[PDB]
Amino acid sequence: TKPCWYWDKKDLAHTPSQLEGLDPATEARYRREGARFIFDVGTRLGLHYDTLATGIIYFHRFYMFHSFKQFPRYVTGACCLFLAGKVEETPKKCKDIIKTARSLLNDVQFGQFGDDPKEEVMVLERILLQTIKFDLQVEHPYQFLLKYAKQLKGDKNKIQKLVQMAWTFVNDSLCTTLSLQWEPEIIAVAVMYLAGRLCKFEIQEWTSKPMYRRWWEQFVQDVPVDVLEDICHQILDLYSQGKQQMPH
Amino acid sequence: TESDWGKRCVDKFDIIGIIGEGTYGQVYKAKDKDTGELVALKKVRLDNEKEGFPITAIREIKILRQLIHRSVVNMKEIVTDKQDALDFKKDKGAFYLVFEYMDHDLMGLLESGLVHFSEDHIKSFMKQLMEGLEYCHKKNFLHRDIKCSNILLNNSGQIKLADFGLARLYNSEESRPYTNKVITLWYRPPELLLGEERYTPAIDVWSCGCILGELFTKKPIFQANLELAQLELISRLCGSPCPAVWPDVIRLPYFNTMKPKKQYRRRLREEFSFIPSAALDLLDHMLTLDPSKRCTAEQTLQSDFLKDVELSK
Amino acid sequence: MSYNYVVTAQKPTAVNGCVTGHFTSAEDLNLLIAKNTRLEIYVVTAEGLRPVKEVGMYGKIAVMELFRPKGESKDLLFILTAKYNACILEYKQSGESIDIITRAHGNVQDRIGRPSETGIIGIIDPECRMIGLRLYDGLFKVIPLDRDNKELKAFNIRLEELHVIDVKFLYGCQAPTICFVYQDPQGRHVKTYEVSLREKEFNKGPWKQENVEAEASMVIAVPEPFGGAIIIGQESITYHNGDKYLAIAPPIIKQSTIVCHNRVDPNGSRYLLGDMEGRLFMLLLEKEEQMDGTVTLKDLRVELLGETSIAECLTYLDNGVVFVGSRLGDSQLVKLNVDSNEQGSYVVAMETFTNLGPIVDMCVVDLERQGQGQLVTCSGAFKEGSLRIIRNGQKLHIRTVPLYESPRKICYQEVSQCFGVLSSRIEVQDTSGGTTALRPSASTQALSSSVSSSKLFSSSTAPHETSFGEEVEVHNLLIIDQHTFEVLHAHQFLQNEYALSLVSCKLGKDPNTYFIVGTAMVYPEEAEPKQGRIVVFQYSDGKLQTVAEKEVKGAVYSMVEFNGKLLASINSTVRLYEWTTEKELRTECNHYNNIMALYLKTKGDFILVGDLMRSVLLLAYKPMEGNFEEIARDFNPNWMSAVEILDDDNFLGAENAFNLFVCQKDSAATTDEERQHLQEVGLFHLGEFVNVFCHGSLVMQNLGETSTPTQGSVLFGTVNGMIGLVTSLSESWYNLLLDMQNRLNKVIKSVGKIEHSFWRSFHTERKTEPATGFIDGDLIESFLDISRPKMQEVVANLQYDDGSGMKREATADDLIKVVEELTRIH
Ligand SMILES: CC[C@H](CO)Nc1nc(NCCCc2cccc(C)c2)c2ncn(C(C)C)c2n1
Repeated sequence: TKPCWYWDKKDLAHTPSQLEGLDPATEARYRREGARFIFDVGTRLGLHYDTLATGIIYFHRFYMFHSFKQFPRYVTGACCLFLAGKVEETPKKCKDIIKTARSLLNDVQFGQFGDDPKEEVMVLERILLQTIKFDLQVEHPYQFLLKYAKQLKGDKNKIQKLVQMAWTFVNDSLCTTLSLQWEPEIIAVAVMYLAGRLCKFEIQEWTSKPMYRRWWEQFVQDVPVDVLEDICHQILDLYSQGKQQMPH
Repeated sequence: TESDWGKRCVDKFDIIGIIGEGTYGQVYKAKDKDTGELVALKKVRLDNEKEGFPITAIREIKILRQLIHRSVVNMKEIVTDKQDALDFKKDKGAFYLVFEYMDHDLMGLLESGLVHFSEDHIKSFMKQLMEGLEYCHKKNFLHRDIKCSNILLNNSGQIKLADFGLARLYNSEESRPYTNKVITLWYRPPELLLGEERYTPAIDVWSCGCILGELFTKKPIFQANLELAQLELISRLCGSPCPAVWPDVIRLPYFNTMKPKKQYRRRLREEFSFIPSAALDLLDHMLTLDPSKRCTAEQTLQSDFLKDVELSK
Repeated sequence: MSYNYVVTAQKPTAVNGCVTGHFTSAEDLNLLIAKNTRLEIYVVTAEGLRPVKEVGMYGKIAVMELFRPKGESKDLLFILTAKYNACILEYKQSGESIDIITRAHGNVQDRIGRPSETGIIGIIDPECRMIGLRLYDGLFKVIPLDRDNKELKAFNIRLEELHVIDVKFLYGCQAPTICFVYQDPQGRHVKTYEVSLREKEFNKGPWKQENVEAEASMVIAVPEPFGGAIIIGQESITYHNGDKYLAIAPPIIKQSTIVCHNRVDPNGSRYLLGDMEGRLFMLLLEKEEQMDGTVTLKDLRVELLGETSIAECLTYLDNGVVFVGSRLGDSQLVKLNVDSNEQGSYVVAMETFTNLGPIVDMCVVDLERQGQGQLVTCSGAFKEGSLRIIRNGQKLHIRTVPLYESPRKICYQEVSQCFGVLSSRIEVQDTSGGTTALRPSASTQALSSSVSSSKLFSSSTAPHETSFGEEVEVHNLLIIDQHTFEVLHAHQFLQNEYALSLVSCKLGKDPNTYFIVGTAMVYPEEAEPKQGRIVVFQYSDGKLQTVAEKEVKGAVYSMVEFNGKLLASINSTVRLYEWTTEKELRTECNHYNNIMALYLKTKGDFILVGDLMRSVLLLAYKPMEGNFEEIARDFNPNWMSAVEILDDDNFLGAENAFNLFVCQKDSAATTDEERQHLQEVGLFHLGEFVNVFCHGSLVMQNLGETSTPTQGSVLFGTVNGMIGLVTSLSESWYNLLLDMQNRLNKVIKSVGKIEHSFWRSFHTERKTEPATGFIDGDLIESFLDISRPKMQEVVANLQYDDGSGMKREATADDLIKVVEELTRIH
């Protein structure tokens, strides 16, 4: 019926990129750069947050089936955003994406687009569509962060602080392979779990079950704390390695 | 596995003929070589590549893979023309969207004059269609183009809705820019005629109502060539748009621009006095001018006319 | 775009209706006969009918009634067309000049309505106060006959009873009263209402409902001396008037359905009834005197008078002369005698009016080697079925060959100097368990005979029960000599086997000329036949020999010879068979994208397929590969009645809605999608049901060619007997004739003031489109009949194109010459 789009962390050491001699750090760097490229390109074009994420998800999924040494990343990113626009009904002309990508990429980077940037991008759509197996619909942590937050009641300002802090964590998790490891519902919970720990907020009290310490279980059944902690660790590593710190 | 779409070759189907001329390509009838199952292949031509893979097709692939209901046409897989190896750029071959084959289309059954619908047949028809619309509308997908051409019917009596291209999601709480000119003139709601770009899911109910009246006369109800002439025919029957029945008609762009000849009074019940009352109540509610007062799909299923129909029979 | 020309060669021959009254003068008795689109006015004399006037109308005549409102000297005529054009007409003669006056007119079509099952009904009040029309289920439309209603404005009264069978205005009521038989789930019932012009609604009617025979068919209004109504069914005749109820159920009428009735005596003592087997009955009203001096109905009697042609309409005329109007056979004048003849009959035929009847099939053949060609038609049904040899003289010389059984298909085999004709006769399940024919007919009067003994379907093990009295069709292949039309041989096909298709041809390397028949096994239980045969026969030395049989899994609706191969359509499939050196049919290739492959035509390697829906498809045989290829299909949905190929790019079709259309290859070739779209470039409302298209012309070719602007010749036959001709024009000749039509329509006065452009508009219940690509030749040929002032008026300010004189101003005489050459194609 539908394909499975989630792999285990251990499986990531066997991406085509890894097996063509790319080391883990490099693939991770390439992944963040391609994601931030999609993120930055679409933002300049005024795109809805879902459209950016959808493009990023396609991109992350693509390089589970292909190698970064044979398919340039910024070309791939541009194609992902192009299809994402048509999928999520925020369409853009390919020429406009190229225009923006040229504004943001230096001369070396834009070299990936070759002599005819538009053609190189439009040509990949066939491959992208086959690679994503034509499973165009994608759900993102955003909608669940809001669906779950709407059922939290208490101090308006404390809950809003959690949501924005968590929303920031979602945007940051798009730079990681978490999109490939855990369903979006878990991500939304994981980001709530983290924001709560950082703000010293005890989310349980705002639930309809205020003595249910495991508040997530009323939102997402069968999620061990282990998974939420693993996700938290992965989100925090990006903040520790970069000069950027936790939003708070 | 069954989910790895886009890789299987169209070699696996014996093409039987061309069933129709489509939007994004031509539609062909075909027999599966392995199972002997009759299918219908919708050709997606990206050889034009003006904007690549057509969006109309992208809507039908995104939505019909999510929607599984008896009365919604099933997309079975996507297959490709022979793909040359080692030149991923050079391939311009087309993809084909595999659907189940439905024997006839309602418009063809009606245009050829070959069918007769008793009251019970119209019940079985509408119950299936509207139950399917409920499934799609409950999933917040709007099938903006609903015509006779798009309602397919098997000899079994099963009705399935098709051509879900030109279909988009609707946020229940808010509204975004919408296309407005989104249904065929004969089956277009009045709101869209007056230029509403925030269309309700009720746009589809109006079309299915137009069909409900069509099934009792064998003729479409509102036949016009121009948007104004259409509003006039709707007004001769349903009454002229005016705040008395449609308060927000004045917020719509072309309300002052597009007046009918008169401020007609509603005659729907009189001109349709031959219809059974259970049905006439359904028609009258479905063809209500105000999008907010027009019945929903669920309400049509909880009508004296469609509620007690057994689809087993 | 394409350009074509359509003319009538033979006008409709079938009587669709007949009424009598005092229309031309208050003094003369007139018989008005209505053939489709044609009105014939006769004057009754003791010697016979005297024709006086014939007019055409731009519409199919649905309602025709004569009424005399108070103040008028003579009867007026109401006519309603099938396109809902209503009008009131008057005959006015100024000395020698005869004209038909349009007194009132309008179109009574409703924007919303469901056309009724039993068709348009029109009746008029005895006091001539209003016209009643039943056009849609659940509605009754009233045109009040007030002096001011020159536009025939009308209103609708809601009618609870949705399924109405028949209605009449009753005589002898205080208010206008209608009597109708209706059907609901509880059976059929007779009910009455009163019609109020002041209140514009129904009021409770004079007498109660009575539930009547399940198959009650007709309502007869009874004159004021008796009053009330008589209801005729399949088994019983009943009279209802208030409390009085009578019922006679004579066994004689059970045998055949009664379809028509007319009043012999104005007092209503004597009525005439006819049935589908052609019998003519007298229905007698026996009257009983009352103590009050009042006259009451005592009893009803039915007396068999004799046999007539199967009649759609009957009119009593004068003395014993009755006019028999038939659509399935020849119309007649018969005399009713007081004394029976030595055979027991009171009916003696006087005159026989030719009706080409239903033309089921036809072929053109040069019997006498003259080069002219003659038309042999399968005409009529049942006992009135016959073959008709039709040849040009200006008046067509027509020889009639009675077959007394239904002819189905005809094809000519010159090698054998004879015709093959498929036929079906009606036999009835008898007490023996077999069947018995009602009347001897061609298939039983053959010189030599044979019957199929095929064991293909003998497996059986599936039942089909028979009840005594049930009708069956027995199908035969008739071998008929081309000079004498003697039935030389008759072959009867299997029980429950229908013969649907027939061809005469050689196959492969086989030098023998064969008759080949395609059949279907028809069982009442099956929606679609699932068994069938292709049978190869040889007619040699007075005997038909079965050569080969091929079993198929469906009905062989159509076959055609295809470059030595046999092209046959079995249900959805279109198949090409080869004829082997072992004298057996071998399948070469198939095409399966069809709902039902009703009609086939070929030219070269191209095939045109006609479908029950989805109209026409252009196939091609690809000899390099040994299979078919779809060239182009007409996606617009149409229900086909016949198809023909005009040339390698243009294709002609006939719809079940009485419309003709032409499709062309899109000849753009920019995209494969355009190639596969046959684009309808011609639309034309013909007004007749076309059963058969056939290439040829009846005109005598003097063997030396003389040029005519028209190129090509396709003949067609219709249900009402019309024989028409389609031909193609150059763009210029079309524009000239088209431009002239527009000029002629402004000048010519139409009966009923019906717009010509409206009449010829493509029309289904769902669509109405303006005609295109067709010249109404019958309008063009009318230039020669309009007065000189009008001829010059038509030709004013005219030019021309694609000529020696690039733009040519016309003289009235210039056009007279052009039209007269156009009259020479038929
Ligand atoms: C937009 C194109 C047509 C318009 O009707 N839509 C259409 N039609 C179908 N079948 C009905 C007509 C069958 C037929 C036509 C022509 C010739 C013969 C022999 C048969 C159908 N079956 C499945 N699908 C899927 C792809 C949605 C279909 N989509």
